[PDB]
Amino acid sequence: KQYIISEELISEGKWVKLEKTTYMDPTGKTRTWESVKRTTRKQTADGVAVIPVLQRTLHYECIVLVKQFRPPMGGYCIEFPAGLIDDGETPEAAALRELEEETGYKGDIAECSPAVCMDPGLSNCTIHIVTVTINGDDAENARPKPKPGDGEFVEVISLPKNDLLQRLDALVAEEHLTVDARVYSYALALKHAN
Amino acid sequence: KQYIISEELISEGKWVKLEKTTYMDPTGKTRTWESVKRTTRKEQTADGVAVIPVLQRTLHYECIVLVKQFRPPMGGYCIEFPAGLIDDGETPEAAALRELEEETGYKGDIAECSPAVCMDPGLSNCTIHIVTVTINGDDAENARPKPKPGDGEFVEVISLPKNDLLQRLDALVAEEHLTVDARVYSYALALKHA
Ligand SMILES: O=c1[nH]cnc2cc(F)ccc12
Ligand SMILES: O=c1[nH]cnc2cc(F)ccc12
Ligand SMILES: [Cl-]
Ligand SMILES: [Mg+2]
Ligand SMILES: [Mg+2]
Ligand SMILES: [Mg+2]
Ligand SMILES: [Mg+2]
Repeated sequence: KQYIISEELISEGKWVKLEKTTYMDPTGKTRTWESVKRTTRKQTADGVAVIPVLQRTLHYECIVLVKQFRPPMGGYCIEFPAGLIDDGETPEAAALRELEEETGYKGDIAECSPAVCMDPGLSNCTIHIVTVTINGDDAENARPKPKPGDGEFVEVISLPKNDLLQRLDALVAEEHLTVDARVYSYALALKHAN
Repeated sequence: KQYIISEELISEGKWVKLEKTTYMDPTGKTRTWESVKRTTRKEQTADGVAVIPVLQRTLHYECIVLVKQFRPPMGGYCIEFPAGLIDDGETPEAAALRELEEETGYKGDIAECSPAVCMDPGLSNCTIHIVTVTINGDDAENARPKPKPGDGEFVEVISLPKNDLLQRLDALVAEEHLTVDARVYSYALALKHA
């Protein structure tokens, strides 16, 4: 019933562009929307986010998260390990690569979402959410070696799965961080499943 | 270590602007970033709210109430938590209850309110409160609920059982061209993982 008529480039950076979108509302009235897109999509999605489940015998299961300075936020954020999918990279392969670069952990794919939208009122940006298990007991995950690309500075924070939401709330109240909306959504559902 | 040095406006729309962010990296070196922000954030603790609406009725499984809308930036229909921007002077809780009634017809009860969480912190400074709300589906107020949609708002209500949310979203993605929101998908994954 609704569809795009035209897109007008407003401003194109190296990484991000601003468009005015003309679309038909369901009444047959023509309307405009200010929209953001990345310049980097070629891919099933722009990015991957990894839900990394660190499994060590006789330990609580942990979710592995990363803490980074985010220039748009002007502060530190707690997030699932994540990055843009390389030209000709599979979402699964991008997930294991990003997980290893950001955490040093070597993981196994459990499941992979279809492309899901990040902020569909603002942007066309999409990701694959890739569930990965990490055998914390294997030699390769003993002293995990993180491989940061140029300009990437990442701290690893592993939090117990069974208490994730209370642990995230404590970090926010203590360390003045911003928790990622997908991390918080996952944490909430772990509590609401009961 | 890291902080913002300057924010240079590149392009300002009515709703969305693009900025050149100069920040200090932790090596002590000056770097830049292309950052998106909204034009609409005054004193609000966040841009917006997203509502996790748990529809509770005697001798029914709990449902998660979702909305389906055309999203110009995506060029298609999206399944999301009910959501909108926080009005100047409005609490996150009032915005959540108001957006839920406007988009679904349901009159909710506040359960929980997150801190401000980041929508896509590599791209934008955009934040929301995630507000958990219960809906007493047994109350006559919530019997034949009519969406009161705003000018240019066209919303379909989709209520899915919490106990089968991920499978029901997967069946919707199979049967038509539609994107699930990353927060809905993250919430549905955690319900499975718990
Ligand atoms: O043009 C828009 N772009 C992004 N977000 C919006 C949010 C609104 F509420 C109205 C218009 C826009
Ligand atoms: O300046 C940037 N803005 C948004 N996203 C990015 C993603 C990159 F991988 C590198 C730079 C940027
Ligand atoms: Cl798992
Ligand atoms: Mg990353
Ligand atoms: Mg990277
Ligand atoms: Mg809305
Ligand atoms: Mg609305």
